[PDB]
Amino acid sequence: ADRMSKWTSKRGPRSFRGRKGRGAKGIGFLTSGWRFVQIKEMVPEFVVPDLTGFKLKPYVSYLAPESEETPLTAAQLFSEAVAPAIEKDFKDNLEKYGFEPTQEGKLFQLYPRNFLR
Amino acid sequence: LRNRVTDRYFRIQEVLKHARHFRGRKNRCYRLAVRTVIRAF
Amino acid sequence: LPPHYRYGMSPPGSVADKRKNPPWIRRRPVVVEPISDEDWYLFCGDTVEILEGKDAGKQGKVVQVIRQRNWVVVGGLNTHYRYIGKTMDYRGTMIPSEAPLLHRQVKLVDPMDRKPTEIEWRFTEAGERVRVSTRSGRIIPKPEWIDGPKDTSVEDALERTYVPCLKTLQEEVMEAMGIKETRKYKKVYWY
Amino acid sequence: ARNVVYPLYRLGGPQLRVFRTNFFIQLVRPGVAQPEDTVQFRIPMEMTRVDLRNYLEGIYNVPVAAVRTRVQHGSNKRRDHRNVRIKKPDYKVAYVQLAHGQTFTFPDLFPLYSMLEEERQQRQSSDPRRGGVPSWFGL
Amino acid sequence: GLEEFFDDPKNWGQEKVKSGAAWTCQQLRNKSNEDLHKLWYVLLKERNMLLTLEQEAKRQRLPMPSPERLDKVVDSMDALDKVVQEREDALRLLQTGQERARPGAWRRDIFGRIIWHKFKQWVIPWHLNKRYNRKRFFALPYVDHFLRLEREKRARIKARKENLERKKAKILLKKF
Amino acid sequence: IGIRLTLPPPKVVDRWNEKRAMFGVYDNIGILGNFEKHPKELIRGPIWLRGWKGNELQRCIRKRKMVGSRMFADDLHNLNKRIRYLYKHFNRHGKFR
Amino acid sequence: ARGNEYQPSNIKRKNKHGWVRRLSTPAGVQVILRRMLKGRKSLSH
Amino acid sequence: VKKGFRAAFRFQKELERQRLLRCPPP
Amino acid sequence: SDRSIHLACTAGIFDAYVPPASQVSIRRIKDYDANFKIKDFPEKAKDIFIEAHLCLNNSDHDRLHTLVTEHCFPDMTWDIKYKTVRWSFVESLEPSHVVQVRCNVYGQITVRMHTRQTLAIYDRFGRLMYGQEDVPKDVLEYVVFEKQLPYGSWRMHTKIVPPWAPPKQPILKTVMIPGPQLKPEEEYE
RNA sequence: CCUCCGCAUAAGCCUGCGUCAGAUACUGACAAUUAACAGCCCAAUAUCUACAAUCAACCAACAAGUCAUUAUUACCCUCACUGUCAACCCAACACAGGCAUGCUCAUAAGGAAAGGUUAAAAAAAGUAAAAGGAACUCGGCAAAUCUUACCCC
RNA sequence: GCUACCUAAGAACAGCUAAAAGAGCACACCCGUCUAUGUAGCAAAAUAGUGGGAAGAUUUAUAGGUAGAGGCGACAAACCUA
RNA sequence: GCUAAACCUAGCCCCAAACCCCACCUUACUACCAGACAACCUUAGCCAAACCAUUUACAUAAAGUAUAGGCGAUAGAAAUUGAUGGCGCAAUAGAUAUAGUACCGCAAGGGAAAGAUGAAAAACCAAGCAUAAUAUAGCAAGGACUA
Ligand SMILES: Nc1nc2c(ncn2[C@@H]2O[C@H](COP(=O)(O)OP(=O)(O)OP(=O)(O)O)[C@@H](O)[C@H]2O)c(=O)[nH]1
Ligand SMILES: [Mg+2]
Ligand SMILES: [Mg+2]
Ligand SMILES: [Mg+2]
Ligand SMILES: [Mg+2]
Ligand SMILES: [Mg+2]
Ligand SMILES: [Mg+2]
Ligand SMILES: [Mg+2]
Ligand SMILES: [Mg+2]
Ligand SMILES: [Mg+2]
Ligand SMILES: [Mg+2]
Ligand SMILES: [Mg+2]
Ligand SMILES: [Mg+2]
Ligand SMILES: [Mg+2]
Ligand SMILES: [Mg+2]
Ligand SMILES: [Mg+2]
Ligand SMILES: [Mg+2]
Ligand SMILES: [Mg+2]
Ligand SMILES: [Mg+2]
Ligand SMILES: [Mg+2]
Repeated sequence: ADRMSKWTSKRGPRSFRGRKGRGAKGIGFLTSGWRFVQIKEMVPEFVVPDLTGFKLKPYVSYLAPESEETPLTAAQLFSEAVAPAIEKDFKDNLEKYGFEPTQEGKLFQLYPRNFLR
Repeated sequence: LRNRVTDRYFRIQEVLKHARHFRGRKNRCYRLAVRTVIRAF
Repeated sequence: LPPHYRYGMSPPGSVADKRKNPPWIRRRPVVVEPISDEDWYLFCGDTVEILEGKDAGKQGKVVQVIRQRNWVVVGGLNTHYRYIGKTMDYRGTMIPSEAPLLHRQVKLVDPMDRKPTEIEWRFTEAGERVRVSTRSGRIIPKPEWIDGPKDTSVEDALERTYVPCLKTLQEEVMEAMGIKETRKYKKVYWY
Repeated sequence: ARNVVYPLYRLGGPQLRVFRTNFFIQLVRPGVAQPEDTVQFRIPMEMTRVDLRNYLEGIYNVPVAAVRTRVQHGSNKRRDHRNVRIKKPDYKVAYVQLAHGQTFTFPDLFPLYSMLEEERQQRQSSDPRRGGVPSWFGL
Repeated sequence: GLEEFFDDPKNWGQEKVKSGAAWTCQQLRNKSNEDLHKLWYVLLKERNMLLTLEQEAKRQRLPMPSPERLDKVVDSMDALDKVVQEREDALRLLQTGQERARPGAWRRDIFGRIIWHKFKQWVIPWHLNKRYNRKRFFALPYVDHFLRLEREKRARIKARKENLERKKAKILLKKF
Repeated sequence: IGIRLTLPPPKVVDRWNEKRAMFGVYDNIGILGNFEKHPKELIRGPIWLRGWKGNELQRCIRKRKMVGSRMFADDLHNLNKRIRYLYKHFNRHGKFR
Repeated sequence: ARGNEYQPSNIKRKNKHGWVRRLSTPAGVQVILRRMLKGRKSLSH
Repeated sequence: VKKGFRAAFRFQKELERQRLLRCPPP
Repeated sequence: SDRSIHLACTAGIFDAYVPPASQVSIRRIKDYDANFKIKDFPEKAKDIFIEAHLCLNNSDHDRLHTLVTEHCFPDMTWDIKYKTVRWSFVESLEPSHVVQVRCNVYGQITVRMHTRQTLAIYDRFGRLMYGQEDVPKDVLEYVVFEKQLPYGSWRMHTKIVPPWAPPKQPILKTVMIPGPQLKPEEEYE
């Protein structure tokens, strides 16, 4: 009779309560006998770096110069990365300069994005 | 409510002034006071 | 904030503000003339002169500016007196409390003439935008740390380690940390 | 990670890796008596116990022996001035049992005015003998 | 260790804890991808510690020491995420020309509203997916009347807003 | 108690604002301007009653005829129902017949 | 004897007045459209 | 609030009369 | 809170003139004002005192706020609210003279005044409850004035009462002082 | 003194007498229910599957009945997610009503019919009654007993 | 989600007499013959006693179906959310 | 003197002009498996005809004309002609709207009420009663009366 309350797994009979989740991403599958096979490759592996020696504390000193915000753009990235090599080889096959015709074949495809975060 | 009556206080008082000396609610309530005042006149 | 929220002397989020303007109030909105941000000329710390009311003529320093209601609070001026700490037994102590003043009731003061002045926002080649007094000229100036254990040093903060490249953070970190992955991502269907 | 589309895994595919973790957890004081090796956390609802184990073992190097989770329902009984129910958010609670016999106990966190105090000290409460007569006058 | 979930023991109990400024987007834009990756986890540990402090403060019914550093940390993490997303978007635009990372399409739903359907990941093609075929992306003629009614409702709301704004402006002009 | 206990705020009327001062000007545009423009052309308002007058039924009929296609759905339904009701009232009810 | 006609059961609730059932037939789609036009916070049950 | 001024003015005069009667002037 | 309470006085007297060397304080006063006169102060202090007490008599709180400090106004008005005070200065026996002076910066001057005044305090109902309307009484007092150093001025801050002060005039009405309101379990000692 | 009950599961509800602090089983804050129980399953293509249950043994049947695989090919390298509270649900209510199942068959569990007084009439429930025993009444209704012989449908 | 009927797969029916029973007495359970109370009631049909059935054409939990020029009905013009 | 009384603006009405991250069809708001199932089809009736049965409306001018019509209630052309806000409301009003919320219903669906200080809060009047219960007799008043 309650329509304004969110539908959750805590509401409903045993089947409903078991079937509905809470948003957690799946980790594996279910085989015969309701046995859960957990796939390791489906488990997010936190790639935590080595913070030893890192010099960037979470906060920045207030005695720091203020600079104008310059949102990075595709043109800016091209100028700072590709343009030097393009100019050098023009004075002196875009794959050599860096262009990748297709994202397919890569571990981290830019579109459709196939990596987390 | 384009046009509304704003004098109803005085319209009621014109009758109640002649009923102030009655007995019971006839001296306070217009619905009764008007009848009693008409009879008195 | 609730619609037509009545800005008061207390900040818009204090306990006193919540007490005076609980969520259910529907008081009549206060009519305030629409002074644009490019026309506002009173700023915190500016020396001003009171034109009307008690203490008219006296010059003080703007302490607070409630811009949402065209207010400037002159420190120690336009003061009534109120009790603070008054408990069931103690009478409390008398304190001078300032009342807000409208910018139409308050005028700025020349830096040296020490007299009320009408102001104009005239562009100057050096000071692109700055105040200029009209009756007597002259520009009224706009008035106004040890690193902790968890604060970056300035040199580290300003160090430019970014070498622009055509690599995502993911693969760049993979190369840096030595993680090696040979499995190829099988193509999926999007729809 | 949360609020992000997980790349779909097909058999033989590469390992799923997250580089900038979006999960933030809180270490909370248990409300009831717990074993010396148990640590209580409040967790995002989208985080599994395996995810929490890897999170703690990678970001904090905490040897985790076991993990259990429970979704605590937040009260929806409270109502505002408009008679509309105010929902306290539901949240996930994780109990983590440390390994190698390690023990954890919640640390004991949390172990003008001058003028007001001076005047209160200088109250000079009214003398009953005065019978309400003001005291300022010296006659 | 679990001690990283709590502030410094000396700082425990201090009424106020001094902290620097939140990382700015411009400052972060100069840092390498690895440096941003490490700073993300530094800020993550700080955020976990600050959330722990907040929850313990609520439990003890005491104010949280220096509540502004939690906002500073959140702002720093948001700025770092924005920088990383900007770099990824620039690279994606350069290499593919797509402004969105997730495939999607403009489609008319069963209710006749034009929506941006975000494609999901499937192992089988759409013509074989049973659930997707059940999902309908076309509005039958009976929805046209309701589309018109909704359009007119929106028009009425907008007209009321504009007329009220003009009335208020006239009253303000008369008053001043 | 239906009477206010305070005098209403004073109402000041500017008898010499532009509108009042220039009211009535060009009402004789026709007779004084070689009849190039009819005075009814000075009426600004709804398109279906510019220089035209009638009872409620006539006004509703004219509104539906002239702007009915551009009316909103529910407004047009209301106008049709009002026309129906007014037809019945004027053609079937009344003291005189 | 009467008055307790509502014997609650979430299965029946969702199978009778649910989003899927309402969208199953054109009439239910128009029911949902009417709720949306009226501004109901709960389009389905 | 009912728009109008004359009824309010009459009521104000009557209130003045009642006030004078209740508190006669010296 | 960017804005703070702008006090116009201090909690209490800096150094108390214990009744029966300060030229540095006088120097500070003069370097702040440049027209002050210790020799001329006593007459001004007496005028301020008389005017403030007449303001009390006439219930002139606006003028009291100018003639006395915020640490004085409550002390003067709190207990006299709802009652009428008929105060009148008749003469000054010995001339008023400065005694002690000490000093965002305030300057306090203690002035000893041995004058003669009158009191007649009535109730809400106009019933005399203290003093006589005509009989004059000799009062020795030590009025500490204070000033705030742009638009500040000299205002009464406090009145130091000597510990050896003669007992004040007796009250007209008799008083009852309740003893320990013992609970049943308690016993009187 | 009562015990209709009670304790659990199902279904339903969704924090709804846990702690602290405030008011005038209410309000605000804090905490909580931890999977082994239960839900959430099954790689294909063909191919098997006459002989109830009832202590299944006699017998007894008619209403003819819940329970079964093989052949080949793929296939292990991995224990997630969700319910877990309560004095509770449907009846506008702290409603004498309705509410499936397992154990307890009077309980080890769960509860209180009397706010205080007096002991008027009328009213309700109950107990007892001299002699009589349906004379009551439309009718043995009710109550008390355990009581024959008929007729109509 | 009540109720009329039906579909799927379930559950309950003590004890005694008799013996394979639309059998008898009689619990739980279902129903509601008669009386009293109640009639803005505990209840928009209840309570107490009494009573009929209570191994069957029984009762009942769960999910599904038949929708009004209709359904369903061991026809009472019954019931289909008071 | 208590209940209370008032209040001005929240907004609304009519016109003109102008065209307007993630999740979610399975039990919606649920990351992740062989689909196939896909929409067009005269409105009717109330009501009028005093019943009802054919029938009954959904720029100006020609014109309520030609025509139609149980030739009756009524229906009804065309040729042709030329085509900048408020004597609005102001909280029982104006939108239902503080809100399609609360609440009610299984569902479709129905659907509310209300607020008022001040520059700054970091400063006398409805009913009903009470003051103050009541004196023989009576539509409770009138003529009166010193009363
Ligand atoms: N009749 C009427 N006139 C309106 C309405 N809204 C605006 N106007 C008129 O529009 C004119 C211009 O309005 P302004 O607001 O002064 O100017 P604007 O914003 O350039 O006007 P628009 O182009 O109409 O948006 C004035 O004559 C207004 O009175 C309306 O709703 N009705
Ligand atoms: Mg669990
Ligand atoms: Mg049922
Ligand atoms: Mg009921
Ligand atoms: Mg009791
Ligand atoms: Mg009693
Ligand atoms: Mg007897
Ligand atoms: Mg007889
Ligand atoms: Mg006999
Ligand atoms: Mg007889
Ligand atoms: Mg009997
Ligand atoms: Mg049996
Ligand atoms: Mg039998
Ligand atoms: Mg029959
Ligand atoms: Mg019949
Ligand atoms: Mg007819
Ligand atoms: Mg008729
Ligand atoms: Mg024509
Ligand atoms: Mg309204
Ligand atoms: Mg009254």
